[PDB]
Amino acid sequence: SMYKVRDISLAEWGRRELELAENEMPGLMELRREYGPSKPLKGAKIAGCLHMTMQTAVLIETLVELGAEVRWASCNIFSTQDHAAAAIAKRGIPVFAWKGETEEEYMWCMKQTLKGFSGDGYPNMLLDDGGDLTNYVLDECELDGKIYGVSEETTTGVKNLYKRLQRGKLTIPAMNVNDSVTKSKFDNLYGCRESLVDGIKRATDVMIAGKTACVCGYGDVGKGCAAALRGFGARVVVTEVDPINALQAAMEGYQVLLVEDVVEEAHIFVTTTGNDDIITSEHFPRMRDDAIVCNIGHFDTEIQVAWLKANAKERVEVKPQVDRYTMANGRHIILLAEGRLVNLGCASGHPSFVMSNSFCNQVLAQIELWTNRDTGKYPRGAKAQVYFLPKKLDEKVAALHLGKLGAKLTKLTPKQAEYINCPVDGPFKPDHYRY
Amino acid sequence: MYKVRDISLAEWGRRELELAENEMPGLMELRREYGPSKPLKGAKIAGCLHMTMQTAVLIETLVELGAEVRWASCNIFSTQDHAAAAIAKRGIPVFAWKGETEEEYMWCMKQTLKGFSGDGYPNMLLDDGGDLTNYVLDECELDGKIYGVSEETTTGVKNLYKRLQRGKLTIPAMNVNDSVTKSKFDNLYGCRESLVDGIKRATDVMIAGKTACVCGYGDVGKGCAAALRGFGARVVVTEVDPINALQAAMEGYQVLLVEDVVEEAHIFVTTTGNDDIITSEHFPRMRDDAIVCNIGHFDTEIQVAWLKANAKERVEVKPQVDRYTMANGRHIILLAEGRLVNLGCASGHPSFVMSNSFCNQVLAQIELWTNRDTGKYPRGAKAQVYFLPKKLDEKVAALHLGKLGAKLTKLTPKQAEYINCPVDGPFKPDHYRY
Amino acid sequence: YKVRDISLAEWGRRELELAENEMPGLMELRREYGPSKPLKGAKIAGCLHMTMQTAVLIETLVELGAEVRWASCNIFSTQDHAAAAIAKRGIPVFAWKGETEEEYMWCMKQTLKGFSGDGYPNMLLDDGGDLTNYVLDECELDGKIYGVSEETTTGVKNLYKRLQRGKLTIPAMNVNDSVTKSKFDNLYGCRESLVDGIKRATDVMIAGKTACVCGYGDVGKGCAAALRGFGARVVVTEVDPINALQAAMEGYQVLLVEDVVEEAHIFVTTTGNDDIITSEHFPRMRDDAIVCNIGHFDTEIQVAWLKANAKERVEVKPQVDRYTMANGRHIILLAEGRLVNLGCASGHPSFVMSNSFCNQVLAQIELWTNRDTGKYPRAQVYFLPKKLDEKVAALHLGKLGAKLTKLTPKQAEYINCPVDGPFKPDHYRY
Amino acid sequence: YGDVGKGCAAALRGFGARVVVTEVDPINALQAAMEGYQVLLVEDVVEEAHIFVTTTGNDDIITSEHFPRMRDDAIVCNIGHFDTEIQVAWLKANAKERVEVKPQVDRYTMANGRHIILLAEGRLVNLGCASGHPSFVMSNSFCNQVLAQIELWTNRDTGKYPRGAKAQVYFLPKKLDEKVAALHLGKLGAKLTKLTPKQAEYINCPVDGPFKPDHYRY
Ligand SMILES: NC(=O)c1ccc[n+]([C@@H]2O[C@H](COP(=O)([O-])OP(=O)(O)OC[C@H]3O[C@@H](n4cnc5c(N)ncnc54)[C@H](O)[C@@H]3O)[C@@H](O)[C@H]2O)c1
Ligand SMILES: NC(=O)c1ccc[n+]([C@@H]2O[C@H](COP(=O)([O-])OP(=O)(O)OC[C@H]3O[C@@H](n4cnc5c(N)ncnc54)[C@H](O)[C@@H]3O)[C@@H](O)[C@H]2O)c1
Ligand SMILES: NC(=O)c1ccc[n+]([C@@H]2O[C@H](COP(=O)([O-])OP(=O)(O)OC[C@H]3O[C@@H](n4cnc5c(N)ncnc54)[C@H](O)[C@@H]3O)[C@@H](O)[C@H]2O)c1
Ligand SMILES: NC(=O)c1ccc[n+]([C@@H]2O[C@H](COP(=O)([O-])OP(=O)(O)OC[C@H]3O[C@@H](n4cnc5c(N)ncnc54)[C@H](O)[C@@H]3O)[C@@H](O)[C@H]2O)c1
Repeated sequence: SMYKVRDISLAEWGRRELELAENEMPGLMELRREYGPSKPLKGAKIAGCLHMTMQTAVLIETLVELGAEVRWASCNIFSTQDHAAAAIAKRGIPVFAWKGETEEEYMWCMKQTLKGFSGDGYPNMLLDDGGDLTNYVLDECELDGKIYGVSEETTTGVKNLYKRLQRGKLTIPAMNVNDSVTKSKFDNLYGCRESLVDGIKRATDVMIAGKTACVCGYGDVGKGCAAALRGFGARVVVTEVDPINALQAAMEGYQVLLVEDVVEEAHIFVTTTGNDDIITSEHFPRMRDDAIVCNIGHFDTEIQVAWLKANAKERVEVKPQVDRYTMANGRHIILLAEGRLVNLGCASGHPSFVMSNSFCNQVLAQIELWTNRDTGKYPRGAKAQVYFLPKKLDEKVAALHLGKLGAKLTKLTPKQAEYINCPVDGPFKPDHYRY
Repeated sequence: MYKVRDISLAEWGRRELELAENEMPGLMELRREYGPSKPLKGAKIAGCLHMTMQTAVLIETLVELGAEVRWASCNIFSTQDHAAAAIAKRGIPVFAWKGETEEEYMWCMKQTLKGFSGDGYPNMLLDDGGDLTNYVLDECELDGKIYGVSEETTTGVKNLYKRLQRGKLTIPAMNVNDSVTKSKFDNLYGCRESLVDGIKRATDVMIAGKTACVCGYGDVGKGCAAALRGFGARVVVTEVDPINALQAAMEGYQVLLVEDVVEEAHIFVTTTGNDDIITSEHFPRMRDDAIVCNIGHFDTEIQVAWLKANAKERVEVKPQVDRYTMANGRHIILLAEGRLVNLGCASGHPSFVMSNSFCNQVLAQIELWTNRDTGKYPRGAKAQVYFLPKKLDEKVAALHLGKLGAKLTKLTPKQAEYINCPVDGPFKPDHYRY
Repeated sequence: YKVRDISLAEWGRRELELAENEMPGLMELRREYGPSKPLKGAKIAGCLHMTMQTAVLIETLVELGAEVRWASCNIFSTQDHAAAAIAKRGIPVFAWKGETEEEYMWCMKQTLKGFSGDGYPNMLLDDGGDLTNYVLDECELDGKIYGVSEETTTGVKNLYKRLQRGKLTIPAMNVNDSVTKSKFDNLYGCRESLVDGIKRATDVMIAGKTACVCGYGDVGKGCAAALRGFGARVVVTEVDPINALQAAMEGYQVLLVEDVVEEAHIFVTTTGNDDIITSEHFPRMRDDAIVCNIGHFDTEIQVAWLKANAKERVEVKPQVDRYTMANGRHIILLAEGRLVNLGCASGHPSFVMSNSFCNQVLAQIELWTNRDTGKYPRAQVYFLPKKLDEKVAALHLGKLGAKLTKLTPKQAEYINCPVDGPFKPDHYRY
Repeated sequence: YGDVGKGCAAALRGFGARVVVTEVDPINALQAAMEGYQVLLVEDVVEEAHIFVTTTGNDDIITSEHFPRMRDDAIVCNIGHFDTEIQVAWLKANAKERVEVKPQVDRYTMANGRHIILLAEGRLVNLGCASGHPSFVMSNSFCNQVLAQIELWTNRDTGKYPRGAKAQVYFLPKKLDEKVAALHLGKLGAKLTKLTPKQAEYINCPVDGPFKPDHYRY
């Protein structure tokens, strides 16, 4: 079993869309030109677990152009774009992904990426979005000194890396790609500002203008989500546990309250926290009729979906990933993607341009970890650690995306560079800079 | 013992000081929390920071905490004379007036370095821009007499890192600008309100419909662009950092070079903390009655000397608003002689956001002073720059939520373990950018 | 394995019982580190004179958990009962007294295969640099070596030449330049083992003779001292004015080989350099002049020329060749120019070799334990930390009954070190 | 048993003294043992030793614990830079009689009735009771001093030897160290061998030096 996708006949359609996506990903395409001839990932055997979308297809073929062997699976049961998976599969890249996996199928798909490489069959690098692959490899398979690095995409996965580290259970160097400035401050923020509403609208065609929306969390994701809804004329309320994030939201003109303060009136609920049990059994029974409930954090357990399913009197699939529940009170709740990431589960995830930032960081992480396997710069012992990309490379990634937009950079004079204490070519900011 | 423009302005200052205190919940809460235990007893603070109504609340907070204090402004045009008068009337030594000469500015500063109790020297510095710090460390001897400095602004903190790296930092420095509750609030939201306030009090120009060039897209330029854009200006941004550049572009601003818009822009605002942004290359190309202003810490972002030397006419329209006639016949309106326009032409940032900044200053001074005999903040060659702990940054934010009616959700123990923090915080890892 | 005679295992086991009692330091590392096994995982390729002293080193490494494969780093330095004992114990050894140049080469290549896994070594332990040269220039081990520890001045000289040339890929710990090696082994070791080699070889009287010692480094200092201790009049040659002033200040004439070549009864070369005793010297020497080398390689003496141009050569006994020159006079060459202490005797005594080999154990531990700490990137040359230098010395005081004064806190503060040291600054020369 | 102790021990032994040595450093102590000296604690020999020589550069080496145990007419002296290696203040305060035998020789009578001879009141005995080091060895020392002054003074507006915060301690370059030795070989008739180009290459140095790497201990 070398690939498993919904329908291989979708491959041509995928390949048409891949042309458009490549044009929208100038940074990834430029890394292909800059690094392809020198093949920095020759010998790398990368098992990837990341939403199998058109964007991830451009990433995958970039890794392969740089020399890597790659086997791939999605990190969510509803995020695969079947035509993208098909396009990769038809090219001969092993991909085990389809939209609408069972949890059992999900695990089978992941397992498929950890065997079947050349010469011994074992991966030697992981590329992970959410930590599921990392955990399975480190806890359940064996690969115990065979892995030279992991690059982690998302906030929840990065939190899990730091928990693993602190528990003394990180045995491979980890590159924290989420917290590249060109990742967290663009993907998490601007990607969600576009993709949340796309998810909601494709699922429900609900009017946002005039509605009351409750956005749980005001990190980078909730900042973008709040911005998106407000832009269409929703009245957005925000919940938070961090007083700094809470004060930001208030200074931007959002009411900051508890879920319970708005639960009876809000038309739309969006969870963005990366935490569990945000929308619970205490809330669902108080919601107004046809309240839309969705999640954009990494895991569905932000919402008590199992509770809803067990306690609803009726459930109607309106269309795939749109379920309308009738509660005992007679009113309805619309749950999107069974509480899975709504932008990917109900729409297409973030657009290609912002994913080019994220994936340039992933490519640069993989190069950094692989090309340094034998230098001890990123140890695999019990001393294994989490690392960030150097600021110089973060700046490179941003600069790769300015041209498409027509944005022109001023050049510091030597006198100016001296005065602000940086090189003429950067980095331009101290390491603690928050942008 | 003090020197201010007019002591009869004291009563007016004290009226407005009531309003300001009420807008500064966090500072007033620090007064209540720390006042009885007098954590700054024995502290002798020389302050160099814009002598505004907001700074008056800071100063009296430091005094309520047990500090002796002597104060000067860190800009020749930023003093609010009724604020200075209210402080001076209470017997706090202040040497500050709006419209100082550079010579007077230096005399004011020097007055803060003498005249304390018993021996008469300061033992702590509180600076905004680094001018006091440089003067003390390079030009005085107060050598070994100073236990700390807390620094307010990006330009001053940059200079601290330069000194540190030159091996010329000999006192512990608290980087207050780079507290999250400072840089992401004062620099951003304070400028978002006070930039346009400055421009409007100076000129009454309509913002709507104009083309504005915002030079720099840091915390200050983000706020400034946001402000102009909210009133209907078409904002263009310049930057040297590709990350900042991409943020501006993703927010819907054109990112270009000064040269690309110099002929058409109605308003230029420099926000860089760098020099020679608006130059001799530019002024001769500007449209008639282009407004030129700076909100960065020092006026040398704009070549004002060149402007003055090369203009054919200069008319003071009203104080801090000068209209220059160039050889080409057209006019440039320069605000505050290129000094910080929010403070020079208006009142600076509003009290509420300054309460964040100045809570950080008070907690920084407490931290340095109470720890003087502990070795935690070494003086001498091993002197470093420090940030306030995240727990304190979060405390500052929390102090300001109630005024606004913002309510915080409380994590359950389960949730707290899951996100790898304590129920009471800190809630974010040290590298978090907010 | 490959040794001369495995039935000499019994005799070697008996001497190793005496060697063990003379090496308190190595036996004390065996007790301290054996329980925790800090070289577990370690796959040591070894290239160091296969003596009784190295046998106690090899068994320490294996007690510490390491797998080990060994070859001697000189053709005539092996002690055949030493190799026979290690070979019986199950340790793979390829070493006999009197290897040809072909055979010497084969033995080294044996140590780079036959580990577990596709078991290529992950560590090197070197004396002279030859193994380091072979692995780096000619083997494939490119991704596989975490370090090399280098025992001698000549081998270390190469490591610095490589680092300089941008060709050092594996981290190197300079063991020779530990104080407890260079100022002990090189010095006191040679002070006893040089005359041992000469006398076992020739039975010649030292007292009354004129001896030319060429070079006055740590080895030259020791040899001159030894010869002088027996009533030789020693003259010294040097290219370094500092070393020359030291020899002059100790009572020795410093001159050129040519100034004494016609009258010297004994020539010793200690330089680590080539062509010290050459075709221009040999025909000038007095009858039965004894010529030998105690430097790493034999090419301090032009032995090929000697062999090419002698009228007669006679083997008095193994490693003692008596040449008759064109002039009718004779030259007695020892060990064919090979290290004379190891070639004609047993090398340095155990007690001093315990200082050196402790350094080698703590160097291997340091390199290998930090093999996933990123402290020695796979590339620089390093020193053992002075703390461990002092430890080595401290381990050897007890056997001699030496007692160490303990610093008070006042005293340690006053001389600017911890009560338990390091006691000297990093540049101290002892 | 540093450089001073090494010399002092070699001198005493050279005249037929049995020399015992004290040390706090295991390396220096082992050097002393391997040169044939007993290494023991001052307490181990305080009652039997005829001569006590202080060479540590450390204070409180010979103390109130030692003085009252010393044999009759035990000679006590110091050659390290400061006299406080010996508790002379104590000796003076607790002795029952002091006689100047001659300048820089004080004979003290202890409460036990036995005598202590102290040299130069504990000051550097070589300079205090004699003329210090001979000229020839001081020529080495003082050549480095002249070279040092030239290095620092001539390069004063250079930044090679930074002022203030970043001031640091330096050694003379090894080339100059060699120069000084070379200047003293002639008087002694010491002849130096000249490396050939191949020899210098093989050893990895210049023909004219420096000949050793900077870590070399000679
Ligand atoms: N769907 C996507 O395309 C996508 C993209 C980026 C990130 N993510 C995921 O989205 C989530 C959010 O990421 P982020 O970068 O914004 O994280 P973040 O840490 O910046 O922000 C989350 C916020 O939630 C707050 N919070 C935690 N528990 C809360 C609770 N009980 N109630 C209210 N607020 C609470 C925190 O204080 C924080 O400010 C993560 O799970 C991340 O992996 C998803
Ligand atoms: N007026 C006020 O009330 C007030 C308030 C806060 C800060 N400040 C001051 O304002 C200034 C800016 O502070 P900040 O926090 O935004 O700093 P910042 O470092 O965050 O941003 C300044 C930006 O200018 C950019 N830049 C530098 N040189 C440039 C040039 N030649 N052309 C275009 N862009 C350039 C940098 O890349 C950077 O992003 C500083 O001088 C600071 O001390 C003033
Ligand atoms: N046989 C043994 O058991 C044993 C033990 C230790 C070291 N060694 C070896 O002995 C040799 C010397 O070691 P070391 O520690 O004394 O080295 P070292 O560098 O301290 O001493 C060598 C000396 O020879 C001098 N020299 C170089 N070329 C010369 C020339 N052509 N004429 C006169 N003098 C010259 C140098 O100035 C130097 O002082 C090295 O090859 C080392 O590997 C052998
Ligand atoms: N008198 C002279 O003409 C002259 C000449 C040279 C040096 N000196 C002085 O001699 C002193 C020593 O110089 P050096 O070059 O030998 O120093 P050094 O560091 O080489 O030797 C001092 C030794 O004393 C040891 N030591 C420290 N405390 C000890 C203790 N309480 N008991 C026993 N040993 C102890 C140290 O471990 C060290 O090895 C210094 O004060 C120096 O200034 C004087």
